[PDB]
Amino acid sequence: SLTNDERILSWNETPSKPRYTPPPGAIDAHCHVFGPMAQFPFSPKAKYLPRDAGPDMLFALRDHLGFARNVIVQASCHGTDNAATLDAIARAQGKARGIAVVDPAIDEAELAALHEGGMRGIRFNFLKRLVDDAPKDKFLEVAGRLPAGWHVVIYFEADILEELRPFMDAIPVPIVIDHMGRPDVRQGPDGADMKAFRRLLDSREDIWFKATCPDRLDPAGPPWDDFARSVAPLVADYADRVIWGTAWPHPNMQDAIPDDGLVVDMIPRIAPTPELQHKMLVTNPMRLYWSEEM
Ligand SMILES: O=C(O)/C=C(\C=C(/O)C(=O)O)C(=O)O
Repeated sequence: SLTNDERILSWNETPSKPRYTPPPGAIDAHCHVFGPMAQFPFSPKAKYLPRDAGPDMLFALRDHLGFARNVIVQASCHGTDNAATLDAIARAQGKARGIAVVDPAIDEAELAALHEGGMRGIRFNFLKRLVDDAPKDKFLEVAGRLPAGWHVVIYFEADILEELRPFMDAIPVPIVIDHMGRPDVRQGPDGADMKAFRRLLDSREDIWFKATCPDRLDPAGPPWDDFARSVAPLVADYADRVIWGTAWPHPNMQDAIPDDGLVVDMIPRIAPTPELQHKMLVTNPMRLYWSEEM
C-alpha cells in the first residue's frame, strides 16, 4: 500500500460544467473506478498506482456531466481481480453495467457470477505499456465460452492493427474497439490510420467502436480540432456501430489532465445532429449493455 497522497492524480477535481446537455438515458460507456485501495488493492502487475477514484466520485461526475448510466470498465491497474469494478456496479443500483478482465482459464461458473454482477464482456489489452502478456490463442478460447450476449473489448495502437487482423477476424463474438485503435487524428478523416481502421470496420458487421479520448489522441490539446475533424466523418459513416465515454478518471493522463466538461463538449462536434447523439449515447450502448431493455 501507498497513501492516496503518494499516488497519482490524473483527473480534474473541479471539472467545468459541459455546455452540451446529454439526452435522457445517456450512457458513459467507458469509465473506470480505482480502489478505494484500502478495500480493493491493486494488482501486482499494475504498471501504474493511481489515486483512489471510487463509485461515489464516479456517480457525482456522472450527475455533473448529465449522464444517466455508466459502463464501468476494469482498469489494468486491477489486473484480473474485478472486485472494485463489481462493487461500483453494485453501488450504482442498476445504473451501471461492466466490462471485466479475466484469467483466460476462468471457469463457466465464475463467468456466470460476473454476469450476475453486471459484466457484459471482457477486455483484451495489447498495449505493452499497460500489460506485458497477450496470449492470442488463450484469448480466442476464452472468447468462445462467454455467457450468451457478451462481447469482447479490444485496446490496441494503430501500428499493430494489421498484425491483429487475423486475431480479430477469429473472435467468435461481437467486438468493441477502444478509442478507435488510437489513430493519428492529425492526418485527417481520410488519413492512413482512418483508412486502415475503416478496412477493419468493413470486414465484419459486428465491430463497434468508441469515438473517444481526444485528450489521448490529439496532442494539440483543447479544443482538439484534429480529433473533431477526423472523427466526425467516422461517426456519420458508422452511426449504428458507435458508442462514447469520458474515459474518467483518465489513467496515465497526469501530464495533460483533461477537463471533463470539455471532453463532453466534443460530443456535438463529432455527432452534430440530435439523431447521431441519440444513437451514440443511447440506442447503441443500450443494444450492447442493456439489450434486454431494447
Ligand atoms: O483505460 C483507457 O482507456 C486508457 C488507458 C488505460 C487503460 O486502458 C487501463 O489501464 O486499463 C491508457 O491509455 O493508458
